[PDB]
Amino acid sequence: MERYENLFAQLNDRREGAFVPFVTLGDPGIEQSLKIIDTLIDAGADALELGVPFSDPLADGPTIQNANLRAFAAGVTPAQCFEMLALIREKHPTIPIGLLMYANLVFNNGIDAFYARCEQVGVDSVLVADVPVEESAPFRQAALRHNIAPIFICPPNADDDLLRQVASYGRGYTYLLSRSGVTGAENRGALPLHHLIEKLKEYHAAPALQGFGISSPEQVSAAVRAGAAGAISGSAIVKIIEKNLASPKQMLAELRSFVSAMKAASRA
Amino acid sequence: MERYENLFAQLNDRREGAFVPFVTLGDPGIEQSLKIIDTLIDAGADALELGVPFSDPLADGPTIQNANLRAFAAGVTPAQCFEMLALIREKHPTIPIGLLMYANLVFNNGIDAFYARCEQVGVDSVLVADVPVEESAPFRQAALRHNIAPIFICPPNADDDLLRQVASYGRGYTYLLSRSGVTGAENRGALPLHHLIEKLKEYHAAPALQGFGISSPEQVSAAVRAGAAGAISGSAIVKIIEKNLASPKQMLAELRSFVSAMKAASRA
Amino acid sequence: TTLLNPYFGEFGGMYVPQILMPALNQLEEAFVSAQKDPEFQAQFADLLKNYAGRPTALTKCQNITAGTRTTLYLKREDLLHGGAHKTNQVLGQALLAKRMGKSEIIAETGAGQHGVASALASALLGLKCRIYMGAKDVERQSPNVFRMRLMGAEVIPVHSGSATLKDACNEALRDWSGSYETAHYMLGTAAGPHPYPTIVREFQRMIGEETKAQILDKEGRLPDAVIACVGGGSNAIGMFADFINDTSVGLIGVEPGGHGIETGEHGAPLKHGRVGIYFGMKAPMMQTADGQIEESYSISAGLDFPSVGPQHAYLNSIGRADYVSITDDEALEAFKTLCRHEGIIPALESSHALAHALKMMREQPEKEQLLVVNLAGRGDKDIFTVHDILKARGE
Amino acid sequence: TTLLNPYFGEFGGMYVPQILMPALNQLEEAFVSAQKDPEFQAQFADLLKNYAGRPTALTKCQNITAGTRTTLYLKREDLLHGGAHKTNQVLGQALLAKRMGKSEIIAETGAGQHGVASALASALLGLKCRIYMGAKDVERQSPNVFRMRLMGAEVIPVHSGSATLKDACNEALRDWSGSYETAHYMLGTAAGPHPYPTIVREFQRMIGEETKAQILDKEGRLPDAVIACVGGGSNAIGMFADFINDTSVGLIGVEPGGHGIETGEHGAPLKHGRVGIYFGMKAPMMQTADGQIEESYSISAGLDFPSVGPQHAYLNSIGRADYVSITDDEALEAFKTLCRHEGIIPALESSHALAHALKMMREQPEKEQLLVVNLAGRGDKDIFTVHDILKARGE
Ligand SMILES: O=P(O)(O)OCCNS(=O)(=O)c1ccc(OC(F)(F)F)cc1
Ligand SMILES: O=P(O)(O)OCCNS(=O)(=O)c1ccc(OC(F)(F)F)cc1
Ligand SMILES: *Cc1c(COP(=O)(O)O)cnc(C)c1O
Ligand SMILES: *Cc1c(COP(=O)(O)O)cnc(C)c1O
Ligand SMILES: [Cl-]
Ligand SMILES: [Cl-]
Ligand SMILES: [Cl-]
Ligand SMILES: [Cl-]
Ligand SMILES: [Cl-]
Ligand SMILES: [Cl-]
Ligand SMILES: [Cl-]
Ligand SMILES: [Cl-]
Ligand SMILES: [Cl-]
Ligand SMILES: [Cl-]
Ligand SMILES: [Cl-]
Ligand SMILES: [Cl-]
Ligand SMILES: [Cl-]
Ligand SMILES: [Cl-]
Ligand SMILES: [Cl-]
Ligand SMILES: [Cl-]
Ligand SMILES: [Cl-]
Ligand SMILES: [Cl-]
Ligand SMILES: [Cl-]
Ligand SMILES: [Cl-]
Ligand SMILES: [Cl-]
Ligand SMILES: [Cl-]
Ligand SMILES: [Cs+]
Ligand SMILES: [Cs+]
Ligand SMILES: [Cs+]
Ligand SMILES: [Cs+]
Repeated sequence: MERYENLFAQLNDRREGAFVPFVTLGDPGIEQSLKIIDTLIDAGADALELGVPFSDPLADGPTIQNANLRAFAAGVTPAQCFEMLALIREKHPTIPIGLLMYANLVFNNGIDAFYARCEQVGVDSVLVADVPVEESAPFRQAALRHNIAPIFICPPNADDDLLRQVASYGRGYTYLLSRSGVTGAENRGALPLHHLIEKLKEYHAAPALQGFGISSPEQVSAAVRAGAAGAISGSAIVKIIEKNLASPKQMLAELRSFVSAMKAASRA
Repeated sequence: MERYENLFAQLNDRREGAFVPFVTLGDPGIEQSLKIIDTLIDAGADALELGVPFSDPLADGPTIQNANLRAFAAGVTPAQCFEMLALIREKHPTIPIGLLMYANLVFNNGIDAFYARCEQVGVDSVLVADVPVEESAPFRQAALRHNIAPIFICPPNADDDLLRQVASYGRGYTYLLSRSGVTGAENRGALPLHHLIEKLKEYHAAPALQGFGISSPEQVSAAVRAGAAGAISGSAIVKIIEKNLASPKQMLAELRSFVSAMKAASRA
Repeated sequence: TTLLNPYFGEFGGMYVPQILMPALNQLEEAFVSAQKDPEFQAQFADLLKNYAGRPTALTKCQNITAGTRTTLYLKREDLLHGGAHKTNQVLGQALLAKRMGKSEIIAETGAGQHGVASALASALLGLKCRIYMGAKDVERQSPNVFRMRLMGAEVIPVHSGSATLKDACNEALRDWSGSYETAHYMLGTAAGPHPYPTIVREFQRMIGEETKAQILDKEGRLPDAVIACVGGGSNAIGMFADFINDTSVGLIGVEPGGHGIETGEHGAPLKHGRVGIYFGMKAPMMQTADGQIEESYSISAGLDFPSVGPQHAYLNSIGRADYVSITDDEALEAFKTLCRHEGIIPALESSHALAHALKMMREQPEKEQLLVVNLAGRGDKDIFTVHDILKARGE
Repeated sequence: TTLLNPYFGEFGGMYVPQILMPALNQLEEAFVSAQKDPEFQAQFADLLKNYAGRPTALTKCQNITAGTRTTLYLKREDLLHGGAHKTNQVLGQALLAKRMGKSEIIAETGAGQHGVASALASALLGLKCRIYMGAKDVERQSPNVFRMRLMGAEVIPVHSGSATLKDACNEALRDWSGSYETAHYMLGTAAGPHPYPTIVREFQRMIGEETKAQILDKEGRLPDAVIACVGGGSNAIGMFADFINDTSVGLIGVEPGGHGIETGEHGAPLKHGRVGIYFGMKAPMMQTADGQIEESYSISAGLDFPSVGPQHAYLNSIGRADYVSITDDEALEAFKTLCRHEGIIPALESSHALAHALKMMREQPEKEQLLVVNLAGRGDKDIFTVHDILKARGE
């Protein structure tokens, strides 16, 4: 949690939004994934969203489905992912690390133990994609007990009650969904979110990051202009991985370029 | 008809039963069939039963089914069969010729015209295998109008009424079925027929010929001893054809031997 | 001597070898006795209801008639156990066999459905079932052959003649000619020698009786026409029988036109064949000029019987029933139509009946008419045939 | 906030992305409203009767129980239009879609039967149906794929994950996550997020209601046990629901034992899996040690859903229902038995249920017991699988 508070405070001072890439851990292998993540950071990522490969990623479009599949083809397991996360935090003191989980991987060996492991390795937040606020109780309790921010989704059509729930229960950042559907750069969000962003601030919600379908610098700037604290980009990053599987050199170069450009767009 | 009367009268004088082979006309070809028939006669046949190949011979076992099929493979048609019958009669003045027909071939171009053609070519009798006495009226009328003996079947279990019908309506000879089932040498009749033979004589029936399953000299002698005027053999003759297809020479030789032996068995 | 008239006008009779006459006479006696026996009727009704699933639905098909003045119902024999109407009469005949003291059943089959119906009835009732099938049919109908074997029946390939249905029919009778004291011949259509056309009618007549009651309940009046596909004639006479005396109700029988009547490649002897004598009856048949029995051709393998039941030829002659034909392509279009617009996959046989109803509607869309089609079977068995046609077609 | 309890004890819930919660809430509202609407109920009853053929027969199977004190009835859902019980609930859900103003249906399918049921309901009612199917299933189930296409549905292969049913299920939800204002997700078993387990139960409960009335009519008392095969749980909860409060009636659910429980190659998560969260519910599932979803293996392709409905897990926990397993070989023997001795070809799924009933009988042949097996489907679709096993076996 507190890594986010410090980041948001600092960005506030730097007059900048946060740019936050997503990748699947272990895609396309453990070693290449670690180098990918280091590159994201070096190129200007303000925080990370990291997916643990799961057999049933039902909020993800094909780009991320395929990322899940590539990690599985390299034999990547949650245990290996947690080793990766320990190493990532061992290298980088302050950057907020958030996991993108599905429920069964959290519940599998006990919800409390899951969040305890997260705390041990230095994770800052967890978003469980198939747990709605209605089911969130044991997840958010476990998270807070272990100093993990539980990340809640605010859909573009959220009603007042849902805004108040997300505002009260959330920590770290509030996930502002661009649109309905599943992750994917091929679908840009087309709903204005400034009313949600204002109401979340009124209710003292954690700062909002816009996510889903963000693939270009103009969208980062738009999110900041609408009042959001920053933006998350997943599919567009993962597409660069997919594109460059045959050339780790070109892969990192293109990741660096893309993240650099996207982070630059976050300057107010 | 009258050829049968004269034959039966003469055999009565010679103290002999009649031996009567069956073959399918045109099996295994027209020319070979004509030579087969001449051989049957020369070897001692007292009369003939001749089948017109038919697509649906439902009173015949496999031996004769296969004879029907061989004639069809040689393209034999009822028209060609009638040409054969004309030639057979042109060669042999007195031998009774009976046809084994199925109903559709008789009815096909008119029942009356069928029997008129029979009269023209010199046929003496017609047995229609799938016409029971109940359906016989237009067949037996047409036959008598054209001087053709209508041949009626007397089953081994015939009741008194059926014996009287067969006795009254029949001419030429009365067909005394050995047994139930269909034609075939593989099944010998096992019912004693002497009671039927006596009742048929009492009712002034045409002389009885026993048929179905007769394949050996002892069976010819048995039929005569039981009071029958003679015996018909089909399958056993046709089997010799089937056996000898590759050797017309051996075929005729074996037909001659078989008919000679069977006719000898008809001596009282 | 018989109890019942073996003829419908000029058509029918008992053209079997003399040896089989006692078998026909026995079966007639037994039938007449059974039809008066309340116990036999209760056993039959019990099997039809609790085993086969009667009564069958009468489904109103709205999508396919939208925008016309046709109201169309389907009598859903496709829902009967076994998936075709044939089940009704095999249960009745199996009971008749039992009544006569027989423990064995002989049946013929072409496309396999009658064999399957005969096998299932035999398995239920503990009868030893043997089924003759043309070798060419056996090779072509592996699924049905296996169904019959699963149900414990013996399937005997027949190699004589044309090695198809008519040849199977012959073999069954040849067997019966020797076995009839212990075995009953469970003939599969409303044809053959008396008493089979009568028996098969009466053991199918519930189709029309139910249709009558159902349409009165739903519509308050009789149908303008009932329409059924005509192979040997069982499903059609089943639908027609109860309406024969309702002279306002049209009885329409649809024979397969195959590649077209004019091509000679068809299965419509009633209207386009010639009367002959075969398989125990005087009836219209497919036959060569010189009287040999011919093929009955249709895209639907089940329309392979080369003749038609004598009561159909009679009802035609007196003008009580009207007979028409539907070509392979018309039947295919009807099959596709019902699948897409009603979610029912019809037998290709039944598709011929549907196609004619659809033609009645389309030709005169402003004509008010209440039609029932007898959907005698389901079409699962046909999906490969149809697939292959549509593919070869570039469709 | 919901109208109804989303949980059965500890099992069930609504584990879907936040974006889908309004879709679930809407569907729950609509269901609750429909269940009180006499017009909706009449439309549903009309479809079940006149289109699908309800009520289904209850058949007493005498041959297979001869010489024992077991009386066995089969509830004949195999006779329903489509040939499996799945038809009952797709008609209900299709009506719910219409109630909510939707003109489009999404469905998942594994072995194909739910896709076919969804397609036929959609064709009847004029809904645009799209059906997700694992690419490995599409390749394996050509017949069902073609049936769905004939009925006008779009069949969309899914290449993600394991390219089988669970992956189809995911895709359907992904689509619904964007399309739910216009499209209804017609989920195919009594599982998934609330309200589906409740809805599918209520739209299948006529199986048990009819069974109850039929057995009272025939036997004058309730059955000692009702027995059904358990994939996700729809046919079983359909049979059980009306007997839950009759505490003397045993409710027995049979999961596939596959090659044997001890081999790990099975489809029996209720008794031999581990509770997890997937496809919107907390339920026993087939899963790896580290929580990845696993295969549900059975000789029967239709038992591929890797979990089980939450009401089943609940009824087990409180001891109201008992769950057992039957292996591939046991199911095969039951399939062969019913074909040969009753002339009914059962689904291999339903064969598992039959096999357990036959074991109850054979183990204790002098025990007086009145059993109903839910014969949820017919087995035509299985005859090739069985043929191949028997051949490879030298049988
Ligand atoms: O850029 P895109 O379009 O690929 O979207 C980024 C997705 N990565 S993520 O971890 O933020 C993320 C966040 C929420 C998700 O589902 C949920 F909303 F249902 F919870 C899924 C992924
Ligand atoms: O010697 P087999 O066993 O082949 O029998 C000879 C048969 N040839 S036949 O023309 O007499 C003959 C006579 C009657 C037949 O059927 C019928 F009785 F029903 F009318 C069939 C053939
Ligand atoms: C057997 C069959 C036919 C043809 O036989 P009929 O005796 O004329 O009924 C037609 N439709 C179906 C579905 C059949 O099963
Ligand atoms: C679909 C199906 C099953 C398994 O699904 P349930 O939801 O458990 O009923 C079992 N039997 C049959 C015949 C099926 O069609
Ligand atoms: Cl873990
Ligand atoms: Cl809460
Ligand atoms: Cl907060
Ligand atoms: Cl002639
Ligand atoms: Cl007379
Ligand atoms: Cl005389
Ligand atoms: Cl009449
Ligand atoms: Cl007459
Ligand atoms: Cl009565
Ligand atoms: Cl038996
Ligand atoms: Cl078998
Ligand atoms: Cl009315
Ligand atoms: Cl004519
Ligand atoms: Cl009008
Ligand atoms: Cl409950
Ligand atoms: Cl709870
Ligand atoms: Cl109500
Ligand atoms: Cl549509
Ligand atoms: Cl199509
Ligand atoms: Cl009672
Ligand atoms: Cl468990
Ligand atoms: Cl007891
Ligand atoms: Cs209409
Ligand atoms: Cs016909
Ligand atoms: Cs019993
Ligand atoms: Cs299960």
